[PDB]
Amino acid sequence: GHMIHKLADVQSKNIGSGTRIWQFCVVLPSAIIGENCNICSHCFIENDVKIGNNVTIKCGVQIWDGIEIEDDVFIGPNVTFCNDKYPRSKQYPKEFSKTIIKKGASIGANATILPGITIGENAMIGAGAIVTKDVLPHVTYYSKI
Amino acid sequence: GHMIHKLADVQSKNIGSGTRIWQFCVVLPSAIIGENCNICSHCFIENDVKIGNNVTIKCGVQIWDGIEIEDDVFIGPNVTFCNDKYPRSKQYPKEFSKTIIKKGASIGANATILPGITIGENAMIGAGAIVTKDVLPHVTYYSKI
Amino acid sequence: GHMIHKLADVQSKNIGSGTRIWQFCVVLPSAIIGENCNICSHCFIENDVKIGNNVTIKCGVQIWDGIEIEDDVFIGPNVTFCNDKYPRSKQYPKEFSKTIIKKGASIGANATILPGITIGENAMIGAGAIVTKDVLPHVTYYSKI
Ligand SMILES: CC(C)(COP(=O)(O)OP(=O)(O)OC[C@H]1O[C@@H](n2cnc3c(N)ncnc32)[C@H](O)[C@@H]1OP(=O)(O)O)[C@@H](O)C(=O)NCCC(=O)NCCSO
Ligand SMILES: CC(C)(COP(=O)(O)OP(=O)(O)OC[C@H]1O[C@@H](n2cnc3c(N)ncnc32)[C@H](O)[C@@H]1OP(=O)(O)O)[C@@H](O)C(=O)NCCC(=O)NCCSO
Ligand SMILES: CC(C)(COP(=O)(O)OP(=O)(O)OC[C@H]1O[C@@H](n2cnc3c(N)ncnc32)[C@H](O)[C@@H]1OP(=O)(O)O)[C@@H](O)C(=O)NCCC(=O)NCCSO
Ligand SMILES: Cc1cn([C@H]2C[C@H](O)[C@@H](COP(=O)(O)OP(=O)(O)O[C@H]3O[C@H](C)[C@H](O)[C@H](N)[C@H]3O)O2)c(=O)[nH]c1=O
Ligand SMILES: Cc1cn([C@H]2C[C@H](O)[C@@H](COP(=O)(O)OP(=O)(O)O[C@H]3O[C@H](C)[C@H](O)[C@H](N)[C@H]3O)O2)c(=O)[nH]c1=O
Ligand SMILES: Cc1cn([C@H]2C[C@H](O)[C@@H](COP(=O)(O)OP(=O)(O)O[C@H]3O[C@H](C)[C@H](O)[C@H](N)[C@H]3O)O2)c(=O)[nH]c1=O
Ligand code: NA
Repeated sequence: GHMIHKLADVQSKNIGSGTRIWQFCVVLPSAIIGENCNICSHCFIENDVKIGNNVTIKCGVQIWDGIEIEDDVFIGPNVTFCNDKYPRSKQYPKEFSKTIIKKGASIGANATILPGITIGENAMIGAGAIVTKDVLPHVTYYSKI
Repeated sequence: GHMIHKLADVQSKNIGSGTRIWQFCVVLPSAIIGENCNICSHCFIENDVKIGNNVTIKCGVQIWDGIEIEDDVFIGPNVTFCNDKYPRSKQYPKEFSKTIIKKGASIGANATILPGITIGENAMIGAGAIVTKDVLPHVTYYSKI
Repeated sequence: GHMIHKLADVQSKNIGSGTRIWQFCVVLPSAIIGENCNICSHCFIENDVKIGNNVTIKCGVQIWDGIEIEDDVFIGPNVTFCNDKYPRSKQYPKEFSKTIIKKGASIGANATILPGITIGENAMIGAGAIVTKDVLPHVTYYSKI
């Protein structure tokens, strides 16, 4: 079985064994979440979303339509994703931009991931980074101060 | 009518037709929100706040006292606003700094807007930007990496 | 007495007189919170956490195991902290990195604080800053654009 906190609103049945979903999360019906994930408090997970096994999503993260997270990924707290490069209110894209975070990658706290991005296997994104270009597998990327 | 999610705490009656306010939002009594807005999950909206029509506020945003959002504005997820330039705990300003986000402007995901800022009509703020100065109408501004 | 909002999940008994904890907060059992604090909506506070007196934590902040906040500190909205410098999903550190935010310091909105950091007494961290090194007492630090 999986653990859905009574204070979460989880509408998806597609949740793997061992997964924990914590307080004040929203998970919409078509989301797919694998086994042994930890979806920490205050997250939002939309419909066209696939999350693999052993994924950690720390607090305050939103996973939009068009985003896939592979197995063993770590997403730091308050990490932000995008599916629309030129957002204008009520101007809905015909197709959302896709992001994929590949197996074992880690995204540091409060990073910002632009739309259409691939982050390669086992990459490490520094805390607070702005990722405007793909990050190669196993690369450590951060936004220099 | 408007749609207030049962899992929101909306204390304002000043909400326009067609507006949606989603799970785990807090809206304090004096907030004014126009028609056909979408206030996504996990937002906080204070009292001295005016939000126009057709405004999109993505998840995880707080709109403080002193902030006005005009019509047709898009605010990306985890965008942060300020009303106090030199904050010190329990040192309450006599007057909060005012921010105005003008008609049709868009603010990218996880941007940070300093206090006292004007963002001009139809401007575009890049994801993750720090906005320390006014942005002119129709300008695209981002914080270079 | 202290004020715990009915829409918060506060599991700690260690909360000082005059403290307010707002909607959609999570506070785990071992957290220590002093007197006259304001823990604004949408915060998460873990177990190995000490927060002093007269502390303001604005919305959307998480205080992890290993973090101490001294008296009279201001933490801006969506400020992010870290306790793991090289995070990998399911690779639990033997010991979390410690952060201390010293008396009277202020952290601007949407700043990112790396693990192992000391922010000195009465320092001021600019909105959106990435703090990768200790900040001396009374220093104003921001990430230049
Ligand atoms: C990116 C990194 C892995 C790099 O660590 P590192 O490779 O040991 O680098 P380092 O020796 O500390 O720093 C090298 C330089 O890069 C800078 N730097 C490191 N991380 C940075 C970041 N996130 N943003 C900007 N600059 C950074 C340092 O200031 C240092 O600069 P100088 O050489 O000018 O002194 C780490 O700093 C980091 O950001 N970790 C993520 C932490 C996190 O977000 N954890 C999740 C939340 S807690 O689970
Ligand atoms: C700012 C922008 C509109 C610019 O798009 P663009 O004008 O097509 O620029 P571009 O050709 O991709 O990039 C030009 C340069 O600016 C850099 N850049 C673009 N956006 C940036 C940003 N947000 N921060 C820092 N640098 C950025 C690029 O890296 C590129 O650098 P080089 O010239 O060195 O390669 C877009 O990148 C962006 O930030 N969009 C907002 C996305 C968002 O937040 N959506 C809301 C959430 S999903 O609804
Ligand atoms: C850091 C600061 C205290 C500095 O204020 P200041 O010392 O009056 O500086 P200033 O005169 O406005 O700016 C000096 C320069 O630093 C830049 N700057 C100021 N704050 C900055 C920031 N946060 N990030 C990047 N650059 C910044 C300005 O753009 C200006 O650049 P130029 O000299 O190139 O014009 C303030 O800008 C700030 O960030 N305050 C925190 C606001 C906040 O987060 N409040 C909490 C939420 S509301 O309670
Ligand atoms: C009990 C409880 C836990 N949680 C979430 C947030 C907690 O940090 C987390 C604890 O689960 P866990 O020990 O499996 O931790 P993880 O989420 O796996 O993260 C820790 O380990 C990582 C490797 C990194 O080091 C990270 N910085 C740590 O926080 O679960 C809630 O959101 N609400 C809760 O009520
Ligand atoms: C069903 C539901 C929706 N919502 C919010 C978050 C959802 O992303 C949003 C869906 O409403 P909508 O289709 O009107 O979307 P908008 O909020 O208008 O945003 C989309 O369109 C923009 C133009 C940009 O492209 C943006 N990146 C998109 O997400 O409503 C909740 O917060 N809780 C919910 O339970
Ligand atoms: C009524 C209510 C308040 N709150 C929180 C968020 C509100 O901004 C805050 C109001 O309490 P307060 O007046 O003691 O304000 P503080 O949290 O102390 O912050 C203000 O004063 C600072 C010095 C800075 O200038 C800051 N930018 C201001 O917001 O309490 C909730 O989260 N939910 C609520 O329902
Ligand atoms: Na943020």
